[PDB]
Amino acid sequence: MTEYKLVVVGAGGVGKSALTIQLIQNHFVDEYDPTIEDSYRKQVVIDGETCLLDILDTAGREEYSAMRDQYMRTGEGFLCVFAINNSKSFADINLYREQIKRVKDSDDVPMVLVGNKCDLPTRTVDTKQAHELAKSYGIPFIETSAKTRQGVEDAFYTLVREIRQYRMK
Amino acid sequence: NPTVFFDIAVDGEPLGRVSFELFADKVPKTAENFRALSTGEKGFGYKGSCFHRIIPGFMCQGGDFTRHNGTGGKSIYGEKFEDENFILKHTGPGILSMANAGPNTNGSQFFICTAKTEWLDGKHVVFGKVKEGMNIVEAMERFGSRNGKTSKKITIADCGQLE
Ligand SMILES: CCn1c(-c2cc(N3CCN(C)CC3)cnc2[C@H](C)OC)c2c3cc(ccc31)-c1csc(n1)C[C@H](NC(=O)[C@H]1C[C@@H]1C)C(=O)N1CCC[C@H](N1)C(=O)OCC(C)(C)C2
Ligand SMILES: Nc1nc2c(ncn2[C@@H]2O[C@H](COP(=O)(O)OP(=O)(O)NP(=O)(O)O)[C@@H](O)[C@H]2O)c(=O)[nH]1
Ligand SMILES: [Mg+2]
Repeated sequence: MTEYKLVVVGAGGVGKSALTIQLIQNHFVDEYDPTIEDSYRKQVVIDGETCLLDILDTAGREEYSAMRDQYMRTGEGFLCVFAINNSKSFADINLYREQIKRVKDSDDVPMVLVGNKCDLPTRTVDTKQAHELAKSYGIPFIETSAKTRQGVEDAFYTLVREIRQYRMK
Repeated sequence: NPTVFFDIAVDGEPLGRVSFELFADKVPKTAENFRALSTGEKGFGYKGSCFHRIIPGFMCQGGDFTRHNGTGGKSIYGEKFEDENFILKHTGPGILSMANAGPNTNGSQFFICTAKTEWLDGKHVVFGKVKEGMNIVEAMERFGSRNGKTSKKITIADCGQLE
């Protein structure tokens, strides 16, 4: 069974843990519970093949940005998460992508752009802006709600597909 | 300055007592919060709560007596209170300081440093230090881990104020 090392990154509070816990534990808790770091393992079937996902949930803390490099070296694909009601988090995406590119010394790193919190009515990042950013990176864009589960499996599975295509070459 | 104690237990078995000097002379509101939470005199407080995050090389954090999962706790003034001052620094092992969710969000959660943590200076209010029982805090470290999850339940079996 093929293993995929996924890493969830993005600014503090965008919903990285809520997305990961929804995938792993199938529930959502509306609490401020900032992450230190957590690793999870889950077996799934994607496009008819058994996959073992190793998922690293990371802290979104600019004051510890130097601590990211070690997990960027090890990770194989990155879920780059912003919140649709937080324009700063959307700008912070580029900092994470640039850091991944520099640490991994490549423009070809498997990544998916995730716009989370799409259950909230007051959106400040429009879908056109997010689609154009993902297009400029050459990566998929997926809208999610960790609260309702909308798009959650799609986001993680799409990232696996990006890694699978990368390994084919 | 008042002194308070915690009797620490590991999966319900006694480990020992840690006592703290609370710097009421420099941070009176913050010292008073910890003192009253240690006695339980407001009807709630630290007794029975656990250390939910122990990271060897850094600190032991606890104080969530409301949700018992690291997200809760409350002060004696309301859910949260302001940063009183940042006069004192995280100079080394034994420093007692407030956890928070950003500026002006002190509740009941606190941490005890097991090393110098100078990057926390100006962000967390230091308000006391271990007086007796630093050996106990050192012994607590082996029940932690890199991300802080504990391998046994580390609890404040009893706590209060000393004469
Ligand atoms: C990058 C990985 N990381 C790291 C980190 C940092 C380093 N170095 C930094 C300094 N240089 C000089 C050397 C290398 C090395 N190794 C790691 C860890 C072991 O790598 C896994 C930390 C950290 C903190 C948070 C998130 C990620 C984090 C975080 C997440 S919530 C937080 N901080 C603040 C925390 N609020 C709460 O709990 C709120 C919820 C309640 C109400 C809080 O008031 N306190 C008290 C003070 C200590 C702090 N908790 C805490 O636990 O700090 C852990 C520590 C290890 C000290 C720092
Ligand atoms: N409405 C709504 N709230 C969400 C959603 N995802 C997360 N939240 C909320 O947003 C807050 C932050 O979520 P969390 O997953 O802890 O964020 P994080 O990106 O892991 N933060 P950190 O980097 O500090 O670990 C929490 O209150 C959580 O309940 C979502 O899809 N919808
Ligand atoms: Mg998180």
